[PDB]
Amino acid sequence: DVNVASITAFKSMIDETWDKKIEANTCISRKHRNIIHEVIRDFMKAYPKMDENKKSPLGAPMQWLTQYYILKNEYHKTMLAYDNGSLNTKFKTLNIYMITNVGQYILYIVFCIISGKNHDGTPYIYDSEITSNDKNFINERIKYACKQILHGQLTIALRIRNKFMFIGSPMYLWFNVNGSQVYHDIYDRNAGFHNKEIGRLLYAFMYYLSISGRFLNDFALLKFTYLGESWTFSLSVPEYILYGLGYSVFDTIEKFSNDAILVYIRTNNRNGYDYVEFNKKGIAKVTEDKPDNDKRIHAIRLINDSTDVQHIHFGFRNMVIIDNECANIQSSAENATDTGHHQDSKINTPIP
Repeated sequence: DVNVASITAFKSMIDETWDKKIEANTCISRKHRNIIHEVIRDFMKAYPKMDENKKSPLGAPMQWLTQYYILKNEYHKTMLAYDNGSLNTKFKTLNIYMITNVGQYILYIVFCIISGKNHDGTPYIYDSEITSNDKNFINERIKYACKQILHGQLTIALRIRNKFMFIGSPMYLWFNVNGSQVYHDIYDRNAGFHNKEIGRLLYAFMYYLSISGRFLNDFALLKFTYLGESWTFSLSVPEYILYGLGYSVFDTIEKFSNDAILVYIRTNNRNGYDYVEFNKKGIAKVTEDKPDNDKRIHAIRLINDSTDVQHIHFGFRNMVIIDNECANIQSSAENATDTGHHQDSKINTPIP
């Protein structure tokens, strides 16, 4: 299953943005984020499982991490061959240190991910490591890969002095990864990344994952699954988390309580957002049409009464959804606001 639509859309995005200089507030638009999100998800879907004769006994998702699988992934092959190979040729000119333009940033980060390559050129996992039963060894390699996607983007942000460019590390790259360790490994060692005008969506993504681990066990209130990769939540779930991890509100969503959730799915005609509400335990299935890339949203406001006041702002309207006006994107409790609801319509391990 090769979704060529996302390939075509990706190529056109790169054409539009190739020569667009990254400035202080520059961010990736809703449309472009949604294209990026589709590309990573469509890459995964094209070769979604390991082969029985070349399988990790740990259950590490080597189909998305190794050349053995990626080189036979038909989405990867079609993407790298598209338009006479033009995107692959562009990609090979790039590295972290020279990137200055939006389309260079997007192409480099994305093509590294869907090629299974670290920024230093090494594969995330070597083919000879696929079958390893050494959990600590494999865990360390995946943690490195996950961190370097984010660290490389922070290095770019600090050099250019940019606030809002952001592509996440997809969920499969968090195999046994401790989000508090990722956060502290990076932030404890570079004071420049703390500047409030630098790397704010990267910060928001990592900060949330530093306080809310992937598997919350009995504290989990929600669970998402895509192609066997699951994640749990007990707070509101900002769009920067769902976009960053590669999850969709059209994925398998399970509720473990009867708290209300508001699942935001699309922009409307009133400078607002449309959402579906769910309350009961079990599967929460959005049956509305999938919006186009220009309009699609992925965000959840969780409503309960035991959420700590220090965490309530993750569900605030203008933080839980990424503003399409780059300069006004919210990224922490200092700037999160919960105003504007009259424009919206109802359609119907770290532990917090």
